[PDB]
Amino acid sequence: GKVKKRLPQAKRACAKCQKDNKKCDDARPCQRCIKAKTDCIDLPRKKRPTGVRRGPYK
DNA sequence: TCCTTCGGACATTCAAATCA
DNA sequence: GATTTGAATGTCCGAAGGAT
Ligand SMILES: [Zn+2]
Ligand SMILES: [Zn+2]
Repeated sequence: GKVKKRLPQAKRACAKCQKDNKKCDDARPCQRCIKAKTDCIDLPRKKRPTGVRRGPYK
């Protein structure tokens, strides 16, 4: 029954953290961009459209 | 040793589907 | 209308190999 627990996620990951698959944080610039001395950039998330059927549930 | 890369486990998003 | 479902979507651990 290995379902490991994680610490709270960053609310949103900046572009560099998304690309690196590394942990972001909630301040801007994030810690990883502070360390790299690079610009910390937020990108838009995909928004689910309405009208897409799923089929019956259980 | 530090840094970069990344497969896939852990977690979130939210309209559809279902309930009441 | 209110609550539940669950695939799409998002986050980032931990391992491997490269860089310094
Ligand atoms: Zn970040
Ligand atoms: Zn950043």
